[PDB]
Amino acid sequence: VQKAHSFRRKTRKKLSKHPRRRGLPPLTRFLQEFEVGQRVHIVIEPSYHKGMPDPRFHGRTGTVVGKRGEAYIVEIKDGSKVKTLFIHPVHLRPQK
Amino acid sequence: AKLAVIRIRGRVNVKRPVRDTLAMLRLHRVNHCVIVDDTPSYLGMLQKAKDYITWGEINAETLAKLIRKRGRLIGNKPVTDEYVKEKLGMTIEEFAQKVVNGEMSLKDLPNLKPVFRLHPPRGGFRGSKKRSFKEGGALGYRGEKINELIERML
RNA sequence: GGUACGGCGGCCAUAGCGGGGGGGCCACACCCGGUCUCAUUUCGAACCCGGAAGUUAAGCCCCCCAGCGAUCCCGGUUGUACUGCCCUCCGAGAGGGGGCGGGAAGCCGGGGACGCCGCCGGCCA
RNA sequence: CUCAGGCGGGUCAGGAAUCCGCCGUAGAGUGCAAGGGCAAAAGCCGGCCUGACUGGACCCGUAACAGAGGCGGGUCCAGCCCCGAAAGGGUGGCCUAGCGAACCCCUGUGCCUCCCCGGUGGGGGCCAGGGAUGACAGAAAAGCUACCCUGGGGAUAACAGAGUCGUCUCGGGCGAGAGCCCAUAUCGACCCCGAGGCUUGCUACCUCGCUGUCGGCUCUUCCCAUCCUGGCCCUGCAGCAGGGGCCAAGGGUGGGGGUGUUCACCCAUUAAAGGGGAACGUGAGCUGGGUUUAGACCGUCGUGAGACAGGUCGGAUGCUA
RNA sequence: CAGGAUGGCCUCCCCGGAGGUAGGCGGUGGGGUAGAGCACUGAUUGGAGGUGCAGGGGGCGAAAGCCCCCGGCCUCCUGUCAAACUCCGAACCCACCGCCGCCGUAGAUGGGGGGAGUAGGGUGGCGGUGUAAGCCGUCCACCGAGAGGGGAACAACCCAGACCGGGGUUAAGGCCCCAAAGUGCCGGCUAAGUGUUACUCCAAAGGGUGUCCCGGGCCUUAGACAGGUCGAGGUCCGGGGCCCCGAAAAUGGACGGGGCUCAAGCCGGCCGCCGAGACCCCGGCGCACGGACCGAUUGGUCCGUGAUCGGGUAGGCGGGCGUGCCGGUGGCGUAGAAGCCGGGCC
RNA sequence: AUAGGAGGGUGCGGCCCGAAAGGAAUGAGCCUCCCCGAAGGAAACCGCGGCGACGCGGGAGUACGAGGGGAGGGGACCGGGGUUGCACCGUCCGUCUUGAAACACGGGGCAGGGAGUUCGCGGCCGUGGCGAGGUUAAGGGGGUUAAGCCCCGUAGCCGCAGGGAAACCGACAUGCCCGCAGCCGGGCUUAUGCCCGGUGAGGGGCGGGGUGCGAAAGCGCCCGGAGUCACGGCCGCGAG
Repeated sequence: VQKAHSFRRKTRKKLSKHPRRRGLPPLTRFLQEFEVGQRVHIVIEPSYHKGMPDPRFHGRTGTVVGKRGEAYIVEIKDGSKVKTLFIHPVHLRPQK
Repeated sequence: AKLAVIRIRGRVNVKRPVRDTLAMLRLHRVNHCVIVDDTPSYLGMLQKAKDYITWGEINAETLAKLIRKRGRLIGNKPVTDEYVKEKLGMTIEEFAQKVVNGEMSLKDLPNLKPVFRLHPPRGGFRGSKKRSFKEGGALGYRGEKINELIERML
């Protein structure tokens, strides 16, 4: 039986959280900032349901191309085409 | 050091990754030899393509003989003593010795192509082309024994 | 610059839980009383207001431990289980094996671990 | 403010009513499936309110890569507002389901417009909400054909072949148990390992511009897992006989009753009256009793046409090698 | 649902100018499969200890109640599990960076335009299902659309990817004859024609003082076993190689065949030779790209580079051959046109 | 008339034909001699290693080697063709199909005939004319044996201004930044060539403007001049 893709389709372990990590995260990730042209990983935080990108892109590295409101604009390369995402910084991580 | 790499297996039943690795190594056909460096990148390429090639360390004398016999210029012209002396001021033996010791690279002979198209070995390979040289075949790392194969293939 | 002083924080258990000893310059507490501010779906129990008669018993602060929990290193099991590539290598079969490249989990033994950092003030100087 | 569950105490009060302490990482709840997330909360109790709003921009998913009407979601600007001391939050439910084109019609609201011009009744147009297509990217929709016809298909069933052997026939391993004692004279529970392709089944590989069905008659040939005939071994083999096994395929394996029957049943003989393969051997050899067209009767089912792996009567067999 | 449309995959032309990434090394991040384990959820054999807990059997009752088996719940010990479990967890894969390597100014990556064909796939490994065959996906390796050399023939297996004429050496594999090359060499095993099978395309459980070996325990060279007398190794156990039994089919017949026994079989190795269109060399043709010359329209000559050009189905593009008629140009023919049979040359 | 394969392929040998158009007495098959020689490549003989098959060093990169040249002798065939012999290889042709020699379909032989044509509309390209303009249709005049040839014919069509359902309104003849080719200056460089700096048509990014929706912000479309006509070709839709 074919099943169409939904937001939380086959994310039982991907969006799960460690038992010792329960609760809200530390505020550093919430309050972090990035600059245009920076490269950032996408690590979704399950406990924060706003500004969440599609779990399809969880674990990918993108480029910051601006910031509207509180969310950052991340440009990513899916296959060969370009996709723009709006992600809250809590879901993002700097690339060292 | 400098490593000599010879392609053993043919162009059929080879998957795209290994095919591209060999193409970038410039081993497009069988019985073709190249000389490369001993850097980790090249070692990784050899590890990736280890099932269709053999390789080892090449002596200065064997390198000189290989250059003199199978070395070809642009246009498939022979490498002559006059040309080598004119463009470097040294004999082929000294050129090979310096190349092996690392003073300079083969690329410093103008209009020299990187591929040597060797001849099939005299008496053939002493092992099947389906097993590694360690087991008794003809593939994989060969060590300093690749000089004997180079001599049997000129 | 000293201080068994506090406030705001970072990593968020190698920091926790549970035990033993010690202290009150200042400071933090317990503690005393509910006119006013504030509140009990009753209760000054909590929250709020007004203070210092008393106490270091508790919180708090300093030192110690390996009982539970967590987690770091070393040795054994062990290059074991598993696995990427090639194979005219062995098997009736299931499945194994050679070469090159990676490599656990748990358990046993010995150490570690009763937190480490940032900013600014109080008291003394 | 902190839950479920538990321990100890307390008048009625008991396992369970309401209460007082201790433990308690969530073992509770969060409207509903499951997963994920939630502890000074997203849970329980209260105060105020209606951001479940208006005008718009961009982006992701359905539909990766890689095209999309419709739809869902995310990030924001402005307007008017709600809570709060403030920060901050609010474009429904903590996230993922609960729904739908064209044409036409109804409602709201301000505008444009109707053939030379102007007023009136009415109509047409733009924007927003609504009425549905579950076959859910959206026809308005019941059957028989055995009187059937056409174009195709071995892309696809029935007979036959091929693969497989669940099933079927046959064989083996251990030996509980039965055999007066004695597992193995004979039987061999439970369990386990195999052969054949002689029953049935499964697959859909060849054959639908045709490879003519079952049974019977005629005729030829082959296998042994041997029914009789030849030769032997063990015995719970006194003889006459029986039970089990081995070697052996030269020869034999017949005649009749009902039924189309293969088969099975029965009769009188017999040394015995064995089982099977050959396109389930053999229709350019035969017969045509059954199956399987077109006619007709009965039972049952259907409103009806009509149907029945339900019965019954009749129903064609081409040939110059 | 034997059919279409939008995409993916092929081909031809153009613009636009300086980068791109199939492979590798290191780094920054993501993951929960294999394996493993019981810390959550749910299972699972027995033993010990503690609990009236609204079990149930009984003894034990005017009622209040206790005395034991048994059921449940908790802790520990013991023996086992999970596709819809996880306190842990690889190989490996993915995104991004820096570098090596390769491609690109003879113009890549990328963008616009014209034309398609393709909507039945198969074999091979992996995953779910099924007794199996098979069905359905996944991997892109081979056939489809692929020559040549082999496995006896074979779609898929091995070598190998192919313009033409020559010379040589190797590949798969092979060397007793068919059949090119050894009745080749060293140590050992099999007595069954077992075998003479890389795979397509090869029967097991159980058993064997049949043989060749390797370990371990008891005795242990006039002292052991068979029959207190002999008088040298005996008696057991677990293993390894080959072979044997278990082993029955239908036209006469299959190691491809003959046949082969210190093999012409098998185990561990070695030494020569034979063998492709593959690889090397010589001469020739075409194609792609760049360059120089001449011809009054698409054309011609020559030079340079090619290990990184030369198979091909659907399909795309370029050039050329041939036929009837027309406008021009230059001609042939009764001293023999067209047509027809045989032959020479390009 | 003792021999097996889809009737053929490669190589040559018998028998036969060979005037012309192919070579050739200005000399064929053939015989003899000399030189160079790619990839490749021996052996005799001698010394040594291995139990052995055998191998190593000298001989030697020698003899030989595809092919490339020269000289002498002889004097008429070589190339080509018909049939057949031998060695090895080879299971016909078209077709659907995953798979054809197929026990899948179409295939006795020969000769002639036989299947992407025409119009209308739209999208592209190859070339040519004119160019902010392009082009004529119906038709008219001249000339002519004639329907050819010459001239006129502005109706119409498309382009020049876009936005909006409509009413209706109504824009850059360049204000900046990068920058390929090209040009200019300099350096390296025998020359082509390479690097740097400036300017840079075309191309790209901003800024500004018109209109629709909007309270506005802000968005969609459009704006700094290239179109039109013709011949040929590919495809799309409708006609058989």
